[PDB]
Amino acid sequence: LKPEVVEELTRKTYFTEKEVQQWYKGFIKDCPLDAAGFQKIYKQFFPFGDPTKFATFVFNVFDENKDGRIEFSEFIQALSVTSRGTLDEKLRWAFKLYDLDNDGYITRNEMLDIVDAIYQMVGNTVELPEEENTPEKRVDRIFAMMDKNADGKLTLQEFQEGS
Amino acid sequence: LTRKTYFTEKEVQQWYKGFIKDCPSGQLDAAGFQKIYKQFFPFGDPTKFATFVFNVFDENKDGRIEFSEFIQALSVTSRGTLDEKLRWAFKLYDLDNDGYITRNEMLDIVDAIYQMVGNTTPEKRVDRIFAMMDKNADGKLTLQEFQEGSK
Ligand SMILES: [Ca+2]
Ligand SMILES: [Ca+2]
Ligand SMILES: [Ca+2]
Ligand SMILES: [Ca+2]
Ligand SMILES: [Ca+2]
Ligand SMILES: [Ca+2]
Repeated sequence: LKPEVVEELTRKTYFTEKEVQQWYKGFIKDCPLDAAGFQKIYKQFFPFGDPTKFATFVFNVFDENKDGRIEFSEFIQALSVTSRGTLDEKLRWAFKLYDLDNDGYITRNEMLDIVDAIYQMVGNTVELPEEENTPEKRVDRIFAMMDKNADGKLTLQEFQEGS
Repeated sequence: LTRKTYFTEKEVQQWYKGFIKDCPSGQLDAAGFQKIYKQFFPFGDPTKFATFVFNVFDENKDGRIEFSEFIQALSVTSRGTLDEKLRWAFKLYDLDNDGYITRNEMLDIVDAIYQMVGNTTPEKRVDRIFAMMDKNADGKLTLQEFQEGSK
């Protein structure tokens, strides 16, 4: 399966032509997916807190062409940046998660929406440790630091340098 | 025939329907469990935490998740009492299954959580909660110390 797609998903991911095949072999086999399916599979296999919120945010970054499904092209490239990507690409990858409305800015409420979604999964359970502060207070501390010009919005540059 | 779980036998029918809908082979192994965690945390490396969680699901430790282990795990974690939820979590921390949670084991859990999201310290954090829960200061955590310490 997969012919000259492998060559293409090699130049865009820096995975080898041996790794792209195994990830496809594993993609259609194993466990699996639309938004509903990914959301419920996240609830089943990650039984700590409520992964409902974060599952939605993650799915939307996965589904780049916004068709309601995660094709192999989107999955292998998303996996690429976090595992093989440069620091710049990784911070830009994190930026898309926070930038909910995709306008090139991170607002205080946008960052709060992400932090709180993560907080509900591992930060607020009685089973897993963490945190020490609150998504309310953590975002205020980090926003005050990164927002150099204090305009209430975070650019990619402010986000990158702050990190 | 598992009336032994907080599910009705009307709910059990539906969960098997969903099980064979997910993994039709009836056996999701470590590799399959590992890659979906890659999906659940595409901002780091969920490898460590995926392994730990998988070991708690797979109760008989054969490297596979049968329906029996899957249906019992969902029960305790989603509908179980606080003690039962804390007891199920205890197995996660207790890596070597000796009935204790040691300092490095909990550190192994926290950093595993730290590694999966670490882009968007574990040392100072573990010292804080371990000192709190370990009442007799023997360097080990019992289920009782863990349960009371969490509440
Ligand atoms: Ca898509
Ligand atoms: Ca925005
Ligand atoms: Ca700004
Ligand atoms: Ca098993
Ligand atoms: Ca132990
Ligand atoms: Ca003790």
